[PDB]
Amino acid sequence: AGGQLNEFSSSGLGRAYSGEGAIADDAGNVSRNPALITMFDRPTFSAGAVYIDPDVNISGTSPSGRSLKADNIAPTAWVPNMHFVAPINDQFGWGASITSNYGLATEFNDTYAGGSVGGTTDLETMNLNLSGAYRLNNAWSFGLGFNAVYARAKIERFAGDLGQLVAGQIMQSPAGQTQQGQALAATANGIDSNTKIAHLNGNQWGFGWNAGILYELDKNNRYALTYRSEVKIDFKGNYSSDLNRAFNNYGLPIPTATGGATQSGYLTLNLPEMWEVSGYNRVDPQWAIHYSLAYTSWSQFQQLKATSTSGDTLFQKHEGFKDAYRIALGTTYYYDDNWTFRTGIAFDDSPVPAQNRSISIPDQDRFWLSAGTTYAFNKDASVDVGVSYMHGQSVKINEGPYQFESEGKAWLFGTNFNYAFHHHHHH
Ligand SMILES: CCCCCCCCOCCOCCOCCOCCO
Ligand SMILES: CCCCCCCCOCCOCCOCCOCCO
Ligand SMILES: CCCCCCCCOCCOCCOCCOCCO
Ligand SMILES: CCCCCCCCOCCOCCOCCOCCO
Ligand SMILES: [Ca+2]
Repeated sequence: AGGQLNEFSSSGLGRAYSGEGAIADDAGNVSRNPALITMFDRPTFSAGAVYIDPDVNISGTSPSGRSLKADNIAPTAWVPNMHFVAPINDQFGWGASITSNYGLATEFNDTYAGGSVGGTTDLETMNLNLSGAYRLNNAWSFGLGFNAVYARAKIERFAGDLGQLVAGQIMQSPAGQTQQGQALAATANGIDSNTKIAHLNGNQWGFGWNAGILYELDKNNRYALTYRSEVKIDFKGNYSSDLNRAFNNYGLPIPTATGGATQSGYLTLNLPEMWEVSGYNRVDPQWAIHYSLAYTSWSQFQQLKATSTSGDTLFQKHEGFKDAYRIALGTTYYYDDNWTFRTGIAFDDSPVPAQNRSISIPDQDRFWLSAGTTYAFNKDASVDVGVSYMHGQSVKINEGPYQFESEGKAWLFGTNFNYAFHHHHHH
């Protein structure tokens, strides 16, 4: 939740990402737990993508009387994944992957009446991971990984109906009868709803590490603990606002006006650390259950704040997230040599306290329902197909001069192809 993504594989999608630190039926899980490397005795490849089709809607009425209805404010997304794992020795192995652990997109029409808190909010990240692992004995394995994260981000906000609202208050006040107030009201009326009042964009790399432990009770039952470090992205990018500079320094609740001029802006984005415990139990030749609890330190994300080369605040939005958990439970039906089926459910606690909710990050507690299948063409190759349905609760949002309600759900569809090489690294 809150911009965190779980879509590292399509088999995982069909499980509702349950017990992902503890299952190693394909190469995708190494990205989640590097210790799982020790479960692979030949070079193994997996690649695919998950298509996310959100349906997130906003409703309400502005004090101007304009509707705050906004349908489908969360664009579709295509999240790819690629994974490779290989033994080095009977005791060591390595793996690498390309995945995305964080990403968000919320995009309103630029004439939206609530544009000052709407507009566009986009974050895309690509996690490049290189991992290694060591098997201590039949029971214990340990893994460590290095992550290089590339992030591209953009925020835009627009005037919306603020100009109309301000003109209305001026004209209803004693100032409405003065030359000064009338001049200000004309200026306020002149601010078109699609006037850009903030633009931030930048691209940057950050770095992190991750680690895992695997405990195998036997070949059919294992448990895992993993940690993914925080990743700090220190963007240096562009900031501008098309409002006249004369708007500045009155304490108005709008971003810094720059008369359309671009200047360098700095913003630090913290991608939060995450812990996860997982279990996998193959209770029968044809059946396994798998389950997990994850804890994400979303308290590490406190605000979006862009500052200038003089250290002044250009744009600032308080977020105040809280640490949050995700719990998931799934089962896998190993039907025959070709067919495997799976299903799962999960609950994702929103890291956003009610008072801190915003329409640009329209988040809510989410429930997952998942189903999937894998067809193995032979001992070396297979395809995974997965589908998930996510449903969140409708919530009230109070932001700036506006009151909104938000509702959200999503469909997710994923396909992966898997290939294992006829190749061993024994000594
Ligand atoms: C004119 C385009 C940019 C807007 C200039 C600054 C706008 C900041 O003011 C906040 C707008 O809020 C509207 C004020 O509503 C009238 C006051 O009474 C309503 C409070 O309940
Ligand atoms: C992409 C390759 C496979 C396509 C999967 C898409 C979903 C279609 O499969 C639905 C489930 O079909 C069940 C198969 O029935 C079991 C096979 O029966 C043979 C046993 O003798
Ligand atoms: C409840 C919604 C919050 C909106 C208003 C809350 C109280 C703020 O009103 C302060 C009044 O200050 C008046 C200044 O208005 C801006 C005029 O400048 C725009 C001229 O272009
Ligand atoms: C290609 C590298 C980056 C991966 C693409 C991600 C682009 C940003 O979009 C993130 C996808 O998430 C969209 C919303 O997620 C579903 C939550 O909304 C549904 C409400 O239940
Ligand atoms: Ca080799």
